[PDB]
Order: sequence, then structure tokens, then C-alpha cells
Amino acid sequence: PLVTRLWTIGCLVLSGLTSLRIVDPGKVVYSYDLVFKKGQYGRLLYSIFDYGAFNWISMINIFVSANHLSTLENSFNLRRKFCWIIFLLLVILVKMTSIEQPAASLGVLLHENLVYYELKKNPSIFPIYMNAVMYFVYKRSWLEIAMNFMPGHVIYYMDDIIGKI
Amino acid sequence: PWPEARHLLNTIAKSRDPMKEAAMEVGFYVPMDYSPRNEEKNYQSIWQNEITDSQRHIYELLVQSSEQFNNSEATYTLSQIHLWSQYNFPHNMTLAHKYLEKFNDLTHFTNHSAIFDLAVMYATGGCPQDSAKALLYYQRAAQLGNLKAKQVLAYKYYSGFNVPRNFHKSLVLYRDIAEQLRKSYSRDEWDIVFPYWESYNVRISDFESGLLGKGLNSVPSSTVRKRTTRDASERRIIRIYYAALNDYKGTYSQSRNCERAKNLLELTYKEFQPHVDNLDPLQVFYYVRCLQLLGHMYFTGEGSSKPNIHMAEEILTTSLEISRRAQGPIGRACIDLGLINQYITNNISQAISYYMKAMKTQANNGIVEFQLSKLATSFPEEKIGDPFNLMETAYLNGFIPAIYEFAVMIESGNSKSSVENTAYLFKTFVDKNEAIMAPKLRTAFAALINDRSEVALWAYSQLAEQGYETAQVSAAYLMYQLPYEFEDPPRTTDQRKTLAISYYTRAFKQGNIDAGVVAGDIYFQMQNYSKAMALYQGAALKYSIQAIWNLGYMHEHGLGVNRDFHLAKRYYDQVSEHDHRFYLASKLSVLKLHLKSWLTWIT
Amino acid sequence: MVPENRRKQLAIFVVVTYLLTFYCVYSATKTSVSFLQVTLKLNEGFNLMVLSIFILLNSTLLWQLLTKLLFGELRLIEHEHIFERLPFTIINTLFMSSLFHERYFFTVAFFGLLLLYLKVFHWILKDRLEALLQSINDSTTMKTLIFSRFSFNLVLLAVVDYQIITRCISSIYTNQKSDIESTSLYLIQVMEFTMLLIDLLNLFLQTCLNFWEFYRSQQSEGKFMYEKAIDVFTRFLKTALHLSMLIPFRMPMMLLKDVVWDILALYQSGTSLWKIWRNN
Amino acid sequence: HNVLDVVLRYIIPDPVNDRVITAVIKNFVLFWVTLLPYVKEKLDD
Repeated sequence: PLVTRLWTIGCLVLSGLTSLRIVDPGKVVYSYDLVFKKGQYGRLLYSIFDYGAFNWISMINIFVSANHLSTLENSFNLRRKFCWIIFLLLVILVKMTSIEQPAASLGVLLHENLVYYELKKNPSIFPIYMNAVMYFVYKRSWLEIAMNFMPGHVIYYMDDIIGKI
Repeated sequence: PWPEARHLLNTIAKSRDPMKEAAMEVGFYVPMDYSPRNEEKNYQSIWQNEITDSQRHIYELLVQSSEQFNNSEATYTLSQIHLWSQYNFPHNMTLAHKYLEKFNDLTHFTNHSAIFDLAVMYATGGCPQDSAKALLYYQRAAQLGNLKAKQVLAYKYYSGFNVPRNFHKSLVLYRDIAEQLRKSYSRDEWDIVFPYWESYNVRISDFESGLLGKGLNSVPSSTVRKRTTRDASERRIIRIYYAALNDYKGTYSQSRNCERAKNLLELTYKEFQPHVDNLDPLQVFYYVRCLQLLGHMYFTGEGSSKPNIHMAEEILTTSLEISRRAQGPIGRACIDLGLINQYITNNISQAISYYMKAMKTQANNGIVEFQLSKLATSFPEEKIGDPFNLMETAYLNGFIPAIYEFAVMIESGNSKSSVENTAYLFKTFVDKNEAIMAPKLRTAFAALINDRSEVALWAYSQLAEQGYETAQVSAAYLMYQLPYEFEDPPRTTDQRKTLAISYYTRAFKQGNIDAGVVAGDIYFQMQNYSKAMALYQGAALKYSIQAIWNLGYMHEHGLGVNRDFHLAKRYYDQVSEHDHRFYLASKLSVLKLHLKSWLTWIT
Repeated sequence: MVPENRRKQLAIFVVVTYLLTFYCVYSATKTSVSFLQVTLKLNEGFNLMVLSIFILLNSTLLWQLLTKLLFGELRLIEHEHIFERLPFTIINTLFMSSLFHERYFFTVAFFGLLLLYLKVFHWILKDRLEALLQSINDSTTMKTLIFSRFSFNLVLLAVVDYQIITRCISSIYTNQKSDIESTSLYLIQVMEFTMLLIDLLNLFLQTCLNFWEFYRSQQSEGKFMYEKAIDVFTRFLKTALHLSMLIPFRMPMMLLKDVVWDILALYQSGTSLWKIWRNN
Repeated sequence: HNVLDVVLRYIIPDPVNDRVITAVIKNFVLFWVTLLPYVKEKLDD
């Protein structure tokens, strides 16, 4: 679980830093508006890494979620495809954030869309947990839940038809 | 030759206080230790190099004027130079002693400033101190009618330091001094608006971490004023208001600049007046604040030639009108309007109403109740409070003249007419006005921020005698400060240390706590071990954490007391109790104790 | 267990942490006045997390050594059971950490990890028991020294948790304070260690059963009836204590999962009841 | 239901036509009904 190890370690170290306000929380919450006027992609990587993370519950989330991410990354040696799909996912999510500017940090969004991607290509508590909780939290906005679940299966559908073409 | 000497001396600008020059367009460094040889060599180098040949010839002509003829005026000025380091000459504390001695010989105990300086120098033993000669000089200088002398003598009779305790003498002297002071104010300065003097009663060594460690010292920081503070449209008015304020109540680094703020407020009012309506979100608040500040400025007359009565009056009534909606503050405006319509025009009842409007506000300090009491006394038929009630509330609040009037009233009235209270009152008034008694704080700070550290020691020391605690702690801190752990203690002479002791400890007895800890560590380093515990216990009786822990560490080691581990555990429990954040240290120390006990239990 | 690359990872991690903590302590020292001050500074956030990492690693190494002392080396089956049953337990302990705020932080994790290591010990000794029974050799009897050695293991565990619960309940009884949440947490940990203690008693009686069996066998009904009897007895006691303790606290969540896992144990209890009826 | 198979049918086969935009839009409509993979498996059949 190399790359997922790095992911969860960065996640937890950012949780530690923000837990003690060692780094200014006003910079990591940088959304598309903020990064966009500022050009600070490092905050986007942070938002992939963090949640505003201090919750022990969120720590459990990190643990079991990164477990899932391993369950998904292991099955393919076609990791170049993984890089393709995550990058395209990132940019389309950036555009939809430009349209929306959601509240949740980018880490939730990335992990959730990857999980949905593999779930539509094909313990069991946490995946259905995350699906339901994100459906609940962003069902209130017309295009927030869109960003949540549409674009992942959008990419998977493109890959599927490329297989079919 | 003396006339030419003086005509030359008019050309060098004795002393510059950058606290004011910084008004046209930080911190500092203190020394850690001292060496008489080091300062001799430094001063020799300065005489060798930096001095300009102009200054060479000037100083030589001066010394020749003072030695050949007993000019009695080249002597005095040369004393003042070699003491205050004016005209950019160095400090010599040995030479100034000699010249002042000669001056005293010349004018035969009649010029009291030299008496004062010489008495202080004999009392601190700068050059062995001998309090008898010092006290005789203080007596003689009080006879001639110098205030500072009478103050320090009265004080010394009130804190009982170096003499038996006496409340009556301090009482009489303070009454006399407060009298001479009250005669120093005009009918206008006293009644109408108090002259506002830049206070420098701030004790030094709060610009650094603090005393005895940060996050540890009990007495709260006292740096009342230094650079108050808190996106294109709104923040303009924010920046403008805060700049106005910062330039009204000058900070410690840079004194006030009056006219600057005047022009800026004139500008911003004239610019923003026609469409004031549109700034409802938040800029309304700050605009009203600036308007009030400007009107107050106008009413005073600072930063200009004379006040504008009607202009400021309409200014403030409009400010009030605007504040009626959006419910901004009402205080300063109402106060000033009362001040105006009470004296300028003679309509009282509206002034009464206004005072009532401002009574329960915040920014009111004491003028409200003082004026109220004066009026009620002049007209008892208004049924407006009780003079005693008002004046007591006032004195409790912190407005100066209230103190004097309150003491006057309370002395004639029983209402617990104990002598201690009257003494305390007169003392607080006398030492609080601070603009006639204690001007040298300014010169002190000035010499401080420009590399002349020694003269700052002198001035602060001379003040410490008068009781200004902050001066006491400052001079101390300049003379011996706590070194970091596993690092050499300073290398200064002993007499320095023994003066630091007495200064710190008197500061302690004054009401401040932490200093006692410093004195205790000083004895400890000096290896007394015997009286230190006294100070420590006295401080712990006021809940000093570091003190209590140090008391423990005193007990558990064999010094003085002999190894009572039980009480030691008890004290560490106590420190862990009164405060929270030290849980870890308490437990860890307890564990050191228990390990020591096991290690003895094995053998 | 640990691959070679893991061994070197850990060696470097260890020297990393030693240097790091040494540097932080030395710096914080040099920039301070009094021991009290440097204490207060160490407790700053960054240095706090560094110290805590240090404490964790030292604790784990201590734990490794303690195990090595008590159990020599483990059999692969034991490591399998561990790797099996750790995670959910880890998580539920985290749940136990989740309950209380900054007030109750560090002592809580202390007791939690302690409980964790103890439960690991319990599972280890249980599997060592079942091995002993499988690895039994009738060449010799259950010599008082054999029984006594394994029960030395046992009584170590037993008196350990016993002194623990006694000290905690003494804390409670002496602390009839205003912070009911302290005693709440306490009685929670008590509940845990008592679970463990009842497990001890269970295993003990199971061994006494097998031992008396061997006794009679060398000397001169359905044993399984007695086995399941012990099982239902002990799990009944467990459930009874959980009843009697999660009533006072009125737990929202641990209450539910606890009692439902308990009542499925009661389902299996009724199964065993019916088995005995078939055997009765 | 074969009605979804009629939806699967596209204008002017084969997949070599210029009507690839028509392909991807038909596919977006099929995406609308992604609720059941039963259609995705049958696509091959």
C-alpha cells in the first residue's frame, strides 16, 4: 500500500498540524475561489489531504477509507490509467467547484469518487457508510451531489465505452 | 572666556529625544554584566576617536574656565554634561561627583538641585553608602522647598524603609505637597479639561518576555499603550481611523503628533459628509468615532491655536443625531457637550440631562461624577445623588483631581477617619500626577533607546527613591537579571548586587509579587540559603507558583531544612492543585522524589 | 511478523525519534529560565506531539520485551489470531476515546492502550491453553509444577487486573466529585477489565474441568454438557454485569452494540440449551 | 424490457460513423438510467 500509505500519512500529519494550529487554518481551507485568485495549488493538495481534520471519528474515516483505496489500487497494475483518471477527475471537479465552491474538503471528494468509480466498475460497513453520508450531506445542492458522484462514473463510462469501442 | 564658551554651547543641541523626532516621518538592547575596567577603556576610546576637534577645544576651554576661576557656572554645566551625557559627551560617574562636590562648596548649601543629586549619590554609594549623611542632605534640601525631596522623605516615613514607621509625618508632608501641587494648576486646567501628559510609568522589561519567565509571572503585564490595532471601500475608513488614533495618543516609540491628525480628520469629514447615508454596514460606526475624536480635538484646542466652540458644538450634536439610529456610542460626545454647555453657555439642566445620559457608559472615567458632585454641592435643591457617594465612586474610578477633592472632603468629615486611609490617598494623588514630579522618566527612556544605558540607570535609580515602583523594578532589571539555564550568571560587582536586592525587595513590599522571587534567587546565587525562604514563604502566602516549587526544591535538598520529603510532596501537590498546566511537572518531580527514596532504600 | 525492510524501517524510525526529541528538549532548555518554564514549553503542541510519539515507541518496545519475557516466542497460529482480531478492537477502543473532550485526553489513551495490551495477553494465553491441551503428553501427569506454571501466567494476569479494578473503584469511591464524567469513564474501564476477569475465571474453570477429567482418567456423562454449561454461565455473568452497569450510566451507543452482541450470545445460549436437551 | 434495447439502437450504424456525438449523447441518456447494471451487462448481449 505504498501510495496509499503516503496518502494516509500526509492526511494524519495535516490533521496533527491543524489540530494544534501550527499552520494557519485560513490558508488550507482555500477553495477554488481562493486558490484561483491566489494560484495556490498547494492548498488544493492540502484539501485532498485534510478535512479540517481533528476528529478521532474522522481518524477512523481516514483509516478505513485508505483501506478501501488500497482495495481499489491493488487490483490494477494499470496504474498509469489511475493517474489519467485522477487527473481528469481533479480538473473537472475544479470546474464544478468554480461553479459551486462546496464546503467539504477535497480529500472527501477524491476518495469518494474513486470509491464510486470502482464500485460502478463492479468491512462492507464503510463504503455504504460513505455513500449514504455524502448523498445526505450534498443532496441539498443541485450540483454538489453531482460533483460527488456523477463525474466518477462519467470517467468510468468513458473508459467502459473505450473498452467497447 | 565663559561668555564665548556659552555662545558656542548654544550651538550643539544638548540632547535629542527620538521619541519625538519619530513623529515627523521598536525595542532595544540592555547589557547583561559590567566591568569598571571595560567602561574605563570604552570611555578612553571614545575620547580618543569619536569626539570632534570642535568638541575638543570646547571642552578644554570649559575645563580651563572652571579650574582657573571658580566660575561656579562652568562647574555646574560641566557636571550636567558629564552626568546626563548631553551635547554628545560620554558618561563619567566619578567626575560628576567631584564637580558637584566643588559646586556645593562654592554655593554653601543653597542650590538645591545639586543637593538632591549629591544626596542620592551618597545614598546609593555609586562613586560605600552612609544613610546618615544622605538623610541630613535630604533634610536640608527639604528645608529650601524642593518638592521631590519632601516627597521622598515623606515616603521613607511611610514605607518605614531605613527609618522607624511614622504615619503622621508622611501625612503632614503629603498634605503640604498636594497643596503646593493644587496651586500649580489654573482654574481652567483643573476644572475644565485635564492637561493630558504622555505617561511613561510603564516598567521596563515588559517589552521583553517579562519577568521570571513568560506565561508564569503573576502580576499582569503593564504596557497600557503601544500601537493599538484590530477590503478597498470599507477598510479605507478602518485604516484612517486607526491611524488617527495612533497619532493622537502617541505610543512609547513615537510621541504624539497633533496637527497631523487634525488635518487628516478635517480631510476625511469634508470628503465623506455629503453621502454619509450610504455607509450603513459597518463604516457608520467608525465614521462616528472619528467624528467624535475630531470634535473633542477641536474643543480642546490641541494641534491648533485656539478652540472652535460653535463649530465643535454643531459637529458633536450632528454626531449624536447620526448615532441616534444605528445606536453607536454616545459617551465622549455627551461628556464634551456637558463640559461646554456647563461653562461656555450657562444652561445647566440640559447639561445635567447629558451627564445622566453618559453616566453608565464605559469610556467615562471620572469627569462625570466629579462635575456632578461639584454642581450638587453648589445647588443642593437638584436632588442629584450624594456628594460623598459621587466623589467616592470617582476616586474609585481613576480620575486625578477627584483624589484631591475626595481627600479634602474626607478629612473634614467620621466615615472611618483613620490616618492610614488619608495617608494612602494623599500618597496616591501625589505620586500619580507624574508630570511635575517625575519628568525624568522621559529622559530615561530616551537615553535608553540610544545606547546610553548607564545614565538610564542613574535616572531610574534617582526615581526609585520617590516610590515609583515601576522605576524600582526597572533599575533592578538593569542591574541584575535572571540567566537562562546552564549558562553563566552575570559577572558584575557585589555592591551592584546588594543594591539590586534592596530595590527588588522594597518593590515587593510595595504590592508587587514576582520580584521577591528574583531576590530569593539572588540570595541563593549569593549562597545565603537562610533569609531566602522568608521571601519565598511570604510570596507563597500570595500564591506564587514558581515560588512554591522553589520552596519545595529548597526543602528536599539539605540546605537550611534537612530533607523533609513529606512536606515536599505536600507542596508539589499544592502547586499541581492551584493551577492546571503544571500537572506534568508536579508529577515528574514527585517521581524524582520517589526514585531517590528507592535508591536510598536499596542501601 | 516483521520483514527485514520493516526491521530497518523501525531501526531508522527509532534513531530519528531519539535525535528529534533530544533536539527539541535541548533547544527548549537553552531558551528558558526555570524548570517550570521548560515544562510549560515542552507541553506546547508541536513538542507535545513529538513527545507523545516518543512515548508510544518506548511503550511498544517495553511491550515487546515484556511479551518476549513471558512467552518466549509465539506460534504462527497465535500471530494469525492476533492479526485477525486486533482491528475491530482497535476501532472500538477508539470509540471509547471518542466519548470525552480535551478534558479527558491522555490518561484515557493510557488506560486504553493498557487494556488493549492486556486483551492481547488474554487471547495469547487462551490459545496457549488450547495448545497445551492439544500438545498434552500422557507420558507424565499434570504435575503440580506444570499446572502451577501455566497458572502462574494466569494469576499474573488475574491479580494484575484485580489490583487495577480495586485502584479504579477506590478512585471512584473516594472521588464522589462534581465531575461525574470522570467516574463514568472509570466505571467503563472497570467494565472492560471485569470482562477480562470473568474471562479468566471462565478459562480457569475450563482447565479445572479438563484437569479433573485427566485426574479420574489416570485414577479410574457428557463432558460437553459441562463445557457449554461453563460457557453459558460465564457469558451470563458478563451480560448480567453489563446490564447492571450500563443501566446506571445510561450509555447511548456502547449500550446498544454491547447488549445486542450479548443477546446473540444468548441466542447461542439457547442453542446450547437445546443441545443439552438433546443430550439430557 | 427491450424498449431500453430500442434506446440502445443508434442512428446510422456502425461505430465507424461520424455520428459519434450521437453515440456519446445516447450514452449520456443511458447514463441517466445507470441505477441498474442489468443494462450494462446486456449491452454485450
